[PDB]
Amino acid sequence: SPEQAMRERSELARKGIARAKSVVALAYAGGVLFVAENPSRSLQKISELYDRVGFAAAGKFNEFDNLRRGGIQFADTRGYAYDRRDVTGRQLANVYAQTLGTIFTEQAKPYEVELCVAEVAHYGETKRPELYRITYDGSIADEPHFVVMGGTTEPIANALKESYAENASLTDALRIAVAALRALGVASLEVAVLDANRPRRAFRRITGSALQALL
Amino acid sequence: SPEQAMRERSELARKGIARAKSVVALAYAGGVLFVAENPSRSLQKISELYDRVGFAAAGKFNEFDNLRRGGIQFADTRGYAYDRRDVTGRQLANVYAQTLGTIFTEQAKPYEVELCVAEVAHYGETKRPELYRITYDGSIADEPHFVVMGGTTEPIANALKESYAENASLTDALRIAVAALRALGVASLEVAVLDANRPRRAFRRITGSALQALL
Amino acid sequence: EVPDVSYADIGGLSRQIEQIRDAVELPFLHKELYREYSLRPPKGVLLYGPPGCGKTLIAKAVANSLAKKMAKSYFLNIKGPELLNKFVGETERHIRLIFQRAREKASEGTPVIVFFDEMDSIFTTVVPQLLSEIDGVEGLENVIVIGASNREDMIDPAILRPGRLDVKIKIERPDAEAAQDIYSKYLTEFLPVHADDLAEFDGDRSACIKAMIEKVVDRMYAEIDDNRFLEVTYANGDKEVMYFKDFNSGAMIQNVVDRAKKNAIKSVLETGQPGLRIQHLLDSIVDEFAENEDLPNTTNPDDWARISGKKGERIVYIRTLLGQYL
Amino acid sequence: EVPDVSYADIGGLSRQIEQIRDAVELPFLHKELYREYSLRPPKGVLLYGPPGCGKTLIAKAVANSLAKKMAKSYFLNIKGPELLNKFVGETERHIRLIFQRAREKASEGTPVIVFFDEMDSIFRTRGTGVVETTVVPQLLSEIDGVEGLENVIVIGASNREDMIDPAILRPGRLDVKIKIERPDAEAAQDIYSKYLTEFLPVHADDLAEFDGDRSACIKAMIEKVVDRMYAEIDDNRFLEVTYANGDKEVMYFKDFNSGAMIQNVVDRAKKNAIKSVLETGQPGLRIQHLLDSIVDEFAENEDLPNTTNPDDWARISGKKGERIVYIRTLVTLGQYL
Amino acid sequence: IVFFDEMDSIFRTRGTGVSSDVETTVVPQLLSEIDGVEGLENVIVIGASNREDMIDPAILRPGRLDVKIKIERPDAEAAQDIYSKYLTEFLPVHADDLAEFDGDRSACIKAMIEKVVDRMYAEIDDNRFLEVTYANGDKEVMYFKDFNSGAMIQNVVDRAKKNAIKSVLETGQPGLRIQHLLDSIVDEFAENEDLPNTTNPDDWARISGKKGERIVYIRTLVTLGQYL
Amino acid sequence: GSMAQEQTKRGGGGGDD
Ligand SMILES: Nc1ncnc2c1ncn2[C@@H]1O[C@H](COP(=O)(O)OP(=O)(O)OP(=O)(O)O)[C@@H](O)[C@H]1O
Ligand SMILES: Nc1ncnc2c1ncn2[C@@H]1O[C@H](COP(=O)(O)OP(=O)(O)O)[C@@H](O)[C@H]1O
Ligand SMILES: [Mg+2]
Repeated sequence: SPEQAMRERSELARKGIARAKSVVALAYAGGVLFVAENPSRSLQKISELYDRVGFAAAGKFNEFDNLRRGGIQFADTRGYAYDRRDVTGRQLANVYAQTLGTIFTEQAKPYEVELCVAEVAHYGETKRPELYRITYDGSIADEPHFVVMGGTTEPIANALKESYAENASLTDALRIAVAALRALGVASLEVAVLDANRPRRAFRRITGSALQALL
Repeated sequence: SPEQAMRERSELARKGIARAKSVVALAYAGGVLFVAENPSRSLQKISELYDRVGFAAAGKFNEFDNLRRGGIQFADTRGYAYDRRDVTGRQLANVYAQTLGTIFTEQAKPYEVELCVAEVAHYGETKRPELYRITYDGSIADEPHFVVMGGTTEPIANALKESYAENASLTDALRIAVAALRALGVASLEVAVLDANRPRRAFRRITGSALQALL
Repeated sequence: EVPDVSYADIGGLSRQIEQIRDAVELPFLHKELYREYSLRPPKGVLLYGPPGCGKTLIAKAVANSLAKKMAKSYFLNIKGPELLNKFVGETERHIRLIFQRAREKASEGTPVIVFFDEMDSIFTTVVPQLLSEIDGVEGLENVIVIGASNREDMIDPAILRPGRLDVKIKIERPDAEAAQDIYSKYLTEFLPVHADDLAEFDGDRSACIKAMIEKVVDRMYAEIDDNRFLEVTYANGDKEVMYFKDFNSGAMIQNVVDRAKKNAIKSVLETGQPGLRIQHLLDSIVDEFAENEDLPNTTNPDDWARISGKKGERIVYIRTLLGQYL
Repeated sequence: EVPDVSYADIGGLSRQIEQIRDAVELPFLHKELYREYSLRPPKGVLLYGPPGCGKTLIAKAVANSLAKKMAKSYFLNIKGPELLNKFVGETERHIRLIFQRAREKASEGTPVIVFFDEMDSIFRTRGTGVVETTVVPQLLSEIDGVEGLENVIVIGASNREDMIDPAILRPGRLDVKIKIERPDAEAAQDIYSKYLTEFLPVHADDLAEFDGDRSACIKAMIEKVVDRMYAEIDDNRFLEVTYANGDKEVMYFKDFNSGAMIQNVVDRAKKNAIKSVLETGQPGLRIQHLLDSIVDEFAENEDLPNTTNPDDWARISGKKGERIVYIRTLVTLGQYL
Repeated sequence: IVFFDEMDSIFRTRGTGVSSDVETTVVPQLLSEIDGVEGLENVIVIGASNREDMIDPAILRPGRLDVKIKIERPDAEAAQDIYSKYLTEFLPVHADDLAEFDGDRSACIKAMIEKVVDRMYAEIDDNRFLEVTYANGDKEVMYFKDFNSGAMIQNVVDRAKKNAIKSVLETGQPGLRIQHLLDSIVDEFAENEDLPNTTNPDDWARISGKKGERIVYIRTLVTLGQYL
Repeated sequence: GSMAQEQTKRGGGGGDD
């Protein structure tokens, strides 16, 4: 039975995502906040994709970094071929969905990855932050408030469900996100923002002493 | 065994079309009306194909969107190679049938999709709307009044059979279609028309407050 | 067995009764006609119809009727799955022993009916032995071989060849009218009735019983939220709902009657007021359907055929009440 | 006669106790009520299920409850191999004498219950033998003869119901069948409560957490151990069932849990508590004792496929639909970010 | 204490009696009496058997045979402990072995015990006993350690003692040497390596459960042109 | 599809003179 074999494939990918760390992304007053539990200083799970589009992932590092690179490639080829303001978080999310579906059905092993693509409005513009979650099969879900990826997602998702507040400042959203993530110091956290107030490139890492002050 | 593979492929595709939301397309005074049950705001199941040719689908999103893209490609290459008024809904339907006859017998997994190609007459012209339905096997059916795709088609088809009225206005056909579909607000409906009165591009979405007024 | 099952005992089976009469009693009045014509009356009746219901009861009735005509009666009942002795030809020996006992009984001038049940479980095999024994017993026209099978398709057509088992009779489910008949057979007029329900019929016990039977049959044969017993899926995926009208059986109706009597006794010993109420019938129906959800429906094995043969089309999935799909 | 047993001792079996009350207690309590509705009392009740699920417990409980319920009742227990004699005689004489005495006691007015335990030994079948072949005929005849008596009731229990020939189980003699399923989480909690009584010593450390509330501490411990036992942890994996069409099945310990195993878990915990009070001098019982008892029981029963039963395999194959091909006893890449 | 030994001949699983002997009448009596209609204390039944699969599940039901004890193959430390029981200081020892330890018999005895186990459990080419092919076709080289037992230890010690007796009878030098133990162990391995089926199926089942693959082959490790 | 071999169980019997 291929269908029963597919249940095994789904379990293998799910096992890989659980065998890992947890990432959260949530909307706050100035844009979107990514907070991941990351011990290494070189290996990163949060990345700029395009001017206003950010990216977080959880699973097997080589594979979600493969997707990271593919997405960067895509976004820049579009931006150059048409224009920068034409690349949207929605296109990117859709490409990742098509690609993870094709991988999930055609390759030997499914990508044990979980993706979150985030987008904010342009400078001086007004629009709500958009969060999309793409799962290993190709499924894509539109999230209004926050995404939790990798590990045990239930306790973190519930703690966020109680603590979340729209239009929370950067410090409050950081406290909420670290607290719900615990359900860790600057030496074990990867924190970045999609600051809607920046003129062009919205992605901005918060590390070291500045991160120390914020938390 | 050719017979067992045919009866196995057939019952999996069908377990995917009935494992999805429902779409209806029906003829009314101003052309053809597509009404689909669609929760997402980014993912769409109704699309323009060419000037007077529309397209609706039900199944696996990545695959019927693959077909959506292929059909767009085809129609534009013909329209440019010959002329716009040479591309007809009939050619498109036929290409989709050949493609769903080749995918079903040659690829690993049949496409679990149900297609409906619609066509109306040109501007200032007179001719009856044509609806074609392409099944995952590669069969094509000529429909005189309405097509129902995906999910539990039989209860919805039974209601349309009682409520259908030729030359119903846009509001009446919308009420009939939503009613028979129930057998949902503007936040869970995808509604578009092939308005025969438009000069060139007949496809036109009905969303937001205008949709609110119509229903 | 005691020939206690008369024609009045079985209801909704009048056409079946007449077909059985034509198959069995007719040659007896025309035996001289067959003898003059050098003929062989058919002694093979295959009763194929619904599952656990009253299919075997018709065999008990023809035995009683044959006892009536010659006015001492033997009915040799064999179950089919238990007859199987898979190891090495033991089943063939058992079939020979059964037919030897049938011959011994036929030596006495008492009609004997050899009945086999659940013959769809079985059928180079035991089939030639069974055919040989049937041919051997063909000389004994008094002995009547009656076989039952709920799956006529699985039965090997060799036994269906012309000759031995020529007469095939189909059986049906209890119809609303048949349900009212069977309910009347257990819910007789001698059962106690509630005074409040008597107030609605000015003390006419028979009319009250008839109205109560009509009410309970109508409620059980209705399309309501209380009849969500089975949910059926398909390759086309048109998920539908079966109701308590479908899969109805006499034996289950008798169980409903037994549970209703138990509930009435409980109500008498608790509240104190004697009588029967429609609430007892409804509670018995609910409890007995809850119990009957177990026996035929484990829903993975053998249920697909058990519903498809009766409905008329193969059903991919039955239930009891990748990704990127749009 | 076995005293000191009641339905209060048995926990987690609510429906079955009600059914056995209806089939046995009700006809004795109400006879004219049955005769008014022309409902014949059920004569035979059989109990079947996985081993150690409480068939004998229910039998003795109903035997005591019949005596206690009425406002003199005689309970007879006889085993299969007991009524077997090497001589040609007395093989059938003993059974006939037993049934004659049952009829005599019924005539005296006292209800009589005959308990046929392990019906696999005798009355199983005659076709497969590979005189014992002459036991079920006269027994069926005697049961048919005694059916007319109102107060006579026959009760039987057996682990394997398949070995029993359906002739004795046809409608009539053995008209009632009762299945005792393996306990679930709520049933497991009830069974644990039936043994983890407040009279057992409790260590001061656990008791102080509830300020001396013995009942709260005990019920919290019961819930905790039930949650620990039924959890789908990797340590709880027991069997791997293989289907060629299917991918495979995973079986945990909870699929073969039973009340006897709970009793042995409690006994092992109490033994650990006794060893602790001998080695350290601190009297009482701890949660660590219960957890260690659970893990020791799981490890001890890990190797043996004894927990599996033909009924369990029949249920599994009627659940999956595919015949089993192989059963395996489970026992104990990279760049993840 | 009532000790039932070899609970395979009786206590067999009900049914599956291809042999005409009827176990379906005797074992229910044991089940009824052991459990008892009324619980009886002060009597404990102990059953030892190497075929736990053939035992009926109802007998092994908890609360009837609640205590279950598995004795496994010895490991290196268990091998040393078993050797310490047989190699005792009272056993005569050759003067050469006692020479380097300056008359301290305990040190020599424990050194010889360590030396014997150092080779018995060693994984070298000479100790490759069996090879097994799994369903995936992968092969594992099982050594005599996986099939070691205390009885094997006793047999090795007895063979070494017999060799020492032969040496005393022929040469005339009293005492037991370590080379006697080496000869005994190599001879015992050579004797036992000719028989492939020397363990119960439970070991094969445990190996299959550990590897996760079905065992299909077993083998013993007893041992066209233009070439310039 | 297999063959079996029978082991008998003797029954007690006693007579006088
Ligand atoms: N609620 C319960 N249900 C079942 N068993 C229980 C329950 N509570 C405790 N037990 C324990 O289960 C043990 C087994 O009970 P019992 O002797 O009735 O099983 P059994 O039916 O005889 O098993 P088998 O038929 O396999 O011998 C008893 O020693 C009892 O202490
Ligand atoms: N038409 C009927 N009239 C009366 N009782 C019926 C009828 N049909 C079924 N029954 C009941 O069904 C049971 C008889 O079942 P039977 O025909 O012997 O076997 P099976 O259930 O295998 O068909 C009894 O409870 C009987 O009262
Ligand atoms: Mg018992």
